[PDB]
Amino acid sequence: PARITLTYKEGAPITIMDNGNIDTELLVGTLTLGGYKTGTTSTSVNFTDAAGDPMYLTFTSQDGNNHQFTTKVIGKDSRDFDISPKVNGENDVVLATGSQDFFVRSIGSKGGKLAAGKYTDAVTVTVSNQ
Amino acid sequence: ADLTASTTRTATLVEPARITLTYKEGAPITIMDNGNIDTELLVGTLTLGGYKTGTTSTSVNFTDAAGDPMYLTFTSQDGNNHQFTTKVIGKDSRDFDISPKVNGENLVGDDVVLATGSQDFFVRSIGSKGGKLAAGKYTDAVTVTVSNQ
Amino acid sequence: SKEYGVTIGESRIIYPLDAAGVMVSVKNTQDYPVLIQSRIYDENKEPFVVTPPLFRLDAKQQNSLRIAQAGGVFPRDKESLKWLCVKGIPPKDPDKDVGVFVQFAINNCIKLLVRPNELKGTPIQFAENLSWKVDGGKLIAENPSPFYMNIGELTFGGKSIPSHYIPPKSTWAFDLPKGLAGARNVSWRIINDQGGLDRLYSKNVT
Repeated sequence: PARITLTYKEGAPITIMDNGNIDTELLVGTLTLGGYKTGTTSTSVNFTDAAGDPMYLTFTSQDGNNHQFTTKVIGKDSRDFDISPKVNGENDVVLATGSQDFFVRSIGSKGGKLAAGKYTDAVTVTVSNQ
Repeated sequence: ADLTASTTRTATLVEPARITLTYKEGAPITIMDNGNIDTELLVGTLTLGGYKTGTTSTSVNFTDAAGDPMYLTFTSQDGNNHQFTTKVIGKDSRDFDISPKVNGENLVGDDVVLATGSQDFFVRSIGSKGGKLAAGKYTDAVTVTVSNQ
Repeated sequence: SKEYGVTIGESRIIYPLDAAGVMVSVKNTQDYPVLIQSRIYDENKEPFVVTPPLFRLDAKQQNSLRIAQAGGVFPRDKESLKWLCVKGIPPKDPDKDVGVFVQFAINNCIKLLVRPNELKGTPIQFAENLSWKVDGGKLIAENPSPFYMNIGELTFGGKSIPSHYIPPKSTWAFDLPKGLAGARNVSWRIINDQGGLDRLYSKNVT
């Protein structure tokens, strides 16, 4: 019987700019989703977190001062066309056979100057029509 | 129907150490009637930037080859080794005099936190202890070392 | 105006003791080429190799330095502190006046913190454990942890004090500006391993 797996490969450390924000389109990490049924499409995949911001996964500082930044989740099909799974309910392509990489790409600070350090997000994926 | 998994991941954000320096030349220096140069002339204005707030005046050290503690030494280019000295001073937020280290020592004021964003320092003439400065081109090659907190 | 700038990609290096090496990026932010001269100094201001020790970095370009530990012996119950200094060397270049010509060069220096794997946790886990006394006209921080406590903000009686590190299992004495008589609250924040300012802690002096 089918079992969904979600693993992750951290990307490079992210540099905070002089103005306290981060650049866009940095590879923050790679999510690898596996175990879904043949034929599963991207609208059947929904990555969610606590912040629950539609379209974005939010990372939050561990220092109790609540700096955050947002990211988007985009993969690639074998034409190199973008695959946009739902993130907190909002984005349609067939996933690759067996498993699919999804790149977590930086957007920016949610507001204010970011303090260097570690930032976390606990992510859930729900895969429907299985 | 639905299947799920979850994971909690971490991103690492770093603050680099950026340092900049802008130097704005002062006016040319006139030799006076008795052959001395005037003291407290604005030789030039240094603006140090890029550093993180909390960076201190003792963490900044301007050095040169002459290595005279507290002074930068300018030397003629004509083979005669005419020299004069200058000091490097600025103002803190209360308008008190401060200085970075120059050749390893502070001429004036306590250790202070540098102004946020950037800090201006003034290179000001003192004099020559030799006397008798010739007209000419005088140089120094100055390293600014910032020891980041 | 003459302009100079050197950027190092981190503000400190956490060097795991006995690791083969770490990479750090350096960036020439200026419009002319420089020579990048990189040197390590001990904690006193004067085993680790930086490769390359000297190389040309063109305008606006970035390259990587490798910092490698080749042998050497370090204590295992505390961090050790060295300094990596990255200098940007720019290119070189009236019968009555004194014309003045000055060239600068920035030497950007960052802490190289040698950290035994034997230590558990990280500095932000222990930042609260600093304690404070006033003695011989100075404010004294005692750091019982095995980490350098790299203070980035310090306030005593509401007045800023220029920060400095507190060495592991030891102390540091800070000078007091005037008018601090009977002051009680010390608030501080350390700088974390990634260079960010950590959360604020407060206690009264003994």
